Amino acid sequence: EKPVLWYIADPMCSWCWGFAPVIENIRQEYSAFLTVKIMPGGTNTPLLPEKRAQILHHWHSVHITTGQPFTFENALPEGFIYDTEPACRGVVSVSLIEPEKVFPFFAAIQRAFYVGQEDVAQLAILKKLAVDLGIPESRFTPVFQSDEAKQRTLAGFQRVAQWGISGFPALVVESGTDRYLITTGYRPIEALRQLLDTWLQQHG
Repeated sequence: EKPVLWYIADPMCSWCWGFAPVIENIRQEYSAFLTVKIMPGGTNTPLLPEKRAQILHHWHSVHITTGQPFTFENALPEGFIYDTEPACRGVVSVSLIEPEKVFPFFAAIQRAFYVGQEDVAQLAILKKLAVDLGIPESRFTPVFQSDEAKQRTLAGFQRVAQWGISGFPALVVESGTDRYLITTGYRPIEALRQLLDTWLQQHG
């Protein structure tokens, strides 16, 4: 039984998009030794101007630090509601349908949002992304709408809170009864190689 490396992230977190190439490399390099899984971790009021400016500063920081693309022209128009729950639930849904497609689906949402400017809070948008990855709408939509996907998603958020996670993206190794915090924020691949390497050396 391999230890599990939990990627604790939200598709509408900009530093998570900055970190997408890093977690891709980690998955590519460590998947013989760690099972890498996503634990996604809600609103209905318009985004306020001050808050929008903070978010856009984060996007600029991510872009210049990591090179990950953003479409800044007409970004986050007024009236936009920053509801992160449905996209998290879409990811949970794909985990129940085809676990191998979880990381590609998460990335597809991030690109559709940051570059495509698509409202990834909407089912119409999410089901299209699942179709692009070979998941039929007839499998995705019932799962997305189910109480099960809703409750699993919320249970994920609650577990993230219970684990005391204060920054995102975060990485946690869970081995048997034990959990180990690896990182709680974006860091370069070199730093995370060190951290993972030491964890595996000390644990095993």
